[PDB]
Amino acid sequence: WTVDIPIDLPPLPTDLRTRLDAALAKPAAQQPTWPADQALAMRTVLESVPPVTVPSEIVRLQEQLAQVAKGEAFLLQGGDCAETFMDNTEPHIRGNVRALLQMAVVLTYGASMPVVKVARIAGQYAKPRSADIDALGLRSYRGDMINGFAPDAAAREHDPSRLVRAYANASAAMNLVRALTSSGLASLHLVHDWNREFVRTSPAGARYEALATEIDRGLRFMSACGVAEIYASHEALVLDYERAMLRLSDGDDGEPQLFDLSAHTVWIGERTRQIDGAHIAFAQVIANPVGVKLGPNMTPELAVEYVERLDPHNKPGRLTLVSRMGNHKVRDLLPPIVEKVQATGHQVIWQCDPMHGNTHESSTGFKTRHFDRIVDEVQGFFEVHRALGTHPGGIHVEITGENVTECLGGAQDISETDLAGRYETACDPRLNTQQSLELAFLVAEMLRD
Amino acid sequence: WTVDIPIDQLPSLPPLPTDLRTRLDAALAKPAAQQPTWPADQALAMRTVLESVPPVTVPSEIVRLQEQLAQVAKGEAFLLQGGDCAETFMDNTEPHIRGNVRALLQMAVVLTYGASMPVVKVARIAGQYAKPRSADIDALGLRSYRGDMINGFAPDAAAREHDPSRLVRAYANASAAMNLVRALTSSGLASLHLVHDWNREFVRTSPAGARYEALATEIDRGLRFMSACGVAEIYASHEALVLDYERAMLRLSDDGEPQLFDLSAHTVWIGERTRQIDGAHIAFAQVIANPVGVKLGPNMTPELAVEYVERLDPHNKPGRLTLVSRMGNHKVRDLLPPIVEKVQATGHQVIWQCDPMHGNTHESSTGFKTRHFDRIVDEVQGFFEVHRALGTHPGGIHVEITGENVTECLGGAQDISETDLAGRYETACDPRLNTQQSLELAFLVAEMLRD
Ligand SMILES: [Mn+2]
Ligand SMILES: [Mn+2]
Repeated sequence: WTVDIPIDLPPLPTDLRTRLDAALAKPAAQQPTWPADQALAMRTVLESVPPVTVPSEIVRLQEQLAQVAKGEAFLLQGGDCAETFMDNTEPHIRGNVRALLQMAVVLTYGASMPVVKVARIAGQYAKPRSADIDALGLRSYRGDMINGFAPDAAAREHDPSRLVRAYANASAAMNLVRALTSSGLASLHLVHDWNREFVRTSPAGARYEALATEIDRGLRFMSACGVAEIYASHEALVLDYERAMLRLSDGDDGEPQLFDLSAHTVWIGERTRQIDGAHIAFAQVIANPVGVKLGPNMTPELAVEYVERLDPHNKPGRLTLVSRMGNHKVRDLLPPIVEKVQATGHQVIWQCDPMHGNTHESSTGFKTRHFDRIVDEVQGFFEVHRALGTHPGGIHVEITGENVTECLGGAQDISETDLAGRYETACDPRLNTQQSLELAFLVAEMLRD
Repeated sequence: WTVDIPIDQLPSLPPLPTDLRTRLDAALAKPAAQQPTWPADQALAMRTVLESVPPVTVPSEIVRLQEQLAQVAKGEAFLLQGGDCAETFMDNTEPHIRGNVRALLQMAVVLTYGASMPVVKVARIAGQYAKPRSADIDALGLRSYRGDMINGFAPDAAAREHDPSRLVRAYANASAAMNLVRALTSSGLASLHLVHDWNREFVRTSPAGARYEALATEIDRGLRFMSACGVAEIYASHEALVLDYERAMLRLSDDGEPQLFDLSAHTVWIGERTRQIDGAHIAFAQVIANPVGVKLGPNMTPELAVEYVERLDPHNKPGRLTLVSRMGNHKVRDLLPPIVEKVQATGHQVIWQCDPMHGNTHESSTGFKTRHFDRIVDEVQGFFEVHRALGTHPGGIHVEITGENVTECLGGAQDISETDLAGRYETACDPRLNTQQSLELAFLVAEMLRD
C-alpha cells in the first residue's frame, strides 16, 4: 500500500546559489498547489537519489545538437504525449523505443546525415492546463506527477508524494531504454525489417515500398563493403521536481555548472515561457540544451530576446526553437521569425511541432488531429526553410508503438466512429504505430536533396 | 521523520505460460530456509506489483554473460566479482555507486594485464538487500536485521518487523542503481587510461606504493604501447535469498524453447545456509536460465559438490555453474583439492571461484567483526596453489569491497589496527576491503596470475 522513507550535502558555489534562488523567486505559472512543507520533504528525498542522466551524456548531446544547428545532422524527438505510471511497462517502453529507431533509420537515409534521437520519456509526467476545472466539473488532471487521471475529486487533489513516484518510474524506464539500446534492437538491419513488415501489411504500403526497398539496398550495400543512443526529454514544468534533480558538475569550460539530471534536454511550453518568469530564468541557470515552444502569437522580436537570454554565449545547438503555428499559418508566420533570428549571428535549431497547432474536437466527443494537417505543417516548414536557405533541423512528434485509434486518417483511414475503438491517451491524441512510420517516410522524402 | 509513498496498484500483464508455472509450483513447494515471516496475502500483493514493472536486466544481456562465463570455464577469461557485503537504501547514492564501479574497473585493468586475458566484471550491486541470520535474537535483544529488503538496520522493535512494502522499495533502488551503472560504464570511466591514472595516484599516495610501482609502470607502458600502435560492461549480481522477490521478477524468453529468466539480476548465487540439495533455492536455480553460483564451505564433501553439478548443470553448458570456494586460508590447501578432483571427473565444466573473505572473519577485542588482509591474501594464494597442482583453471575471485576510506579490515598498506576500526566502520554487515586494500589485492592476484 505505501513505501515508507525517513528524512532525518556540500553547498553550491556562492554565485550559483544566488542565481538559482533568484530564478525560483520569479513568478511561475502552472505549478501544483500542494503545501510547501510537504514539497520540501519530497525534494529532500530526491536530492540524494541516483540521477536519471549524467553530465557527460548532456555534454555529448550538446555536441551532437551543435552539428544539427550547423546543418549537418537532423533531430527526431518523439514519444507519448503524457506518460502514465499505469503504462510504464516493458512492452510499452519497447514499442516506443522501436518506433523511434524505425523512424530514425528512414530519416537518416532521406537526410543523408546523422539523426539525433530524443524520446519524450522517463519524465513526461506533468502538463499545464488552461482551465483548473474540466468538462466533468472536476479539478483538472495535470499528469501523474501532480494528480490522478481517475474522474473523481479525491484522485484530482494535488499529491506531493507523486514527485517521488515520478522519479521511480523515470529511473525504471530509463534503465530499460539503456538496456534496449545496447541490445539486438540496436541493429539497423533488424530495425528496418520491421519497416518492411509494416510495408507488407499496411493498406498504404504501395506508397512506401520503393523507398523501403532502396533503404534495404543501402543497408545491404554497407554490409557488402565490409561494415544506438536515445536521449531522454520532457517539458520542464514542475519546478519542485526540476530543482530537486539539479546536481553540480564541471561543464564544457571546466567550471562547475548546474545540470538538471532528470533528463538530457528539456523544453519550456507555450503557457510557461513568460520572459521574466521562473521557467525561462531556471533554463538560464542550467547547462542542459533547452527548447522553447513558439506559437502563432510569437513576434520576431520576442524570439530574438529568447535567443539572447538563453544562448548568451553563442553556443550552436544550446537552444532549440520549436515552431507550432498550425498548418494554415506556418507559411506566413514563420519566415519573419527565422529571418530576424538568423540575422543575430546565433545558430539555433529550428524544429517543427506539427501536432499542437492542429488539434480539434470530433463530433463523437474526442480531441483528435488530422494526418493531412500534420503532414502539411511539416511540409510548409520545409518550404519556409528552402526559400530562406536555412536548415530545417528536426521534428517534435507525439507517437506510440501501439495500434491506437486517436488521430484521424493515415493508411488505415481512421474515422470519427473508429476513434472510440481504443482511444488510450491520458492527454493528446498520438499517431499510432502505422501513422508514425508513414510520417517518417513522408518527411524522408521532404529531406531528399 | 518519514514520508509515506503510495504504491500504485496497476493492471496486470499476461500471466507466465501454464506449463512453466506448473513446474515453478512443484519447485517452490520444497522447503525454503531463512524466509521473511510477513503474511502471505501481503507478500502476494507486492509480488503482483513487481510482476508488471520494467525489468532490472534483459535476457540478451544474460545470454551474453553466459558466453563470457563459458570462456572463463574453459580457461580463456577471468571472473572478477565484488561490491558491498550489504547494500543499503541510505547509501544507494551516486558517490557510493560511482566509487564501487570505479574500484571494480581499477582492479579489472590490473587483473587483465596480469592474467593476459579478458576479465568479466560482476558487481554485487542493484539487489544485495537480503541476508540470513543464524541468531533468532541479536545482542540487543531484538529480532535480527535481515537486510533492507526485509527490515531496518536501526535497533528498535518497529524497524525490525518484516515489512513486505520493502520488496517494492528494493526494486526501485535496484532499478535506480542499475540505471546509474549503465550510464557510468558508457562514460569517461570507460577509458582504460583514465582508470589506470587512478591506480598510479594510488601508487603515489599509498604507504606500500613501492610494492606495486614496477607493475603499475609496466601496465602504463602497455596502455601507451597500445595507443602507439594506433588503437564497457559491468554485470549485476546478488544472493538469491528472498523467493517472493526472485519469483516476482521472473520473465519469459527463449535452445529456442520458452524459458524463465530472473530479470532482477544477470547472475545470482546461493549461500551456505540456503543450499539444501532438496530445498526451494536450489530448485529455483534449476528452473531459471541465468548463470548461477553455489557457495562451498569447510563442511563440503566432494560427493555433495558433484550433486550440485548434476542438479544445476544437467545440459553440460560450460560456465552455467560456478562453485565458490570459501574454506579459510588455513584449510583451503587441504579441503579444496579432493572437491576439484571429483568435480573435474564428472566431465562438466564449472567456474572455480575463490571467496577469500567469508571463511576468514573474526571479532576484535574492541568488539567489531573484522578480517585480516594477510589471511585474505593467503586463501587466494592457496587457491592458486591448488589449481596449479591439479592443472585446472583458477577461474576468478569473489570479494567484498568499497570505494571509500573505511576502517573495517585490519592490515594492508595503511596497517589498520583494532583501535582504528572505530574510525569509520560503516558496513551494515561484513567488513569490506576499503579503496586502498582492494587495489592492493588486485595487484597481488595479478602477480599470482602471471603464467
Ligand atoms: Mn501533447
Ligand atoms: Mn558478506
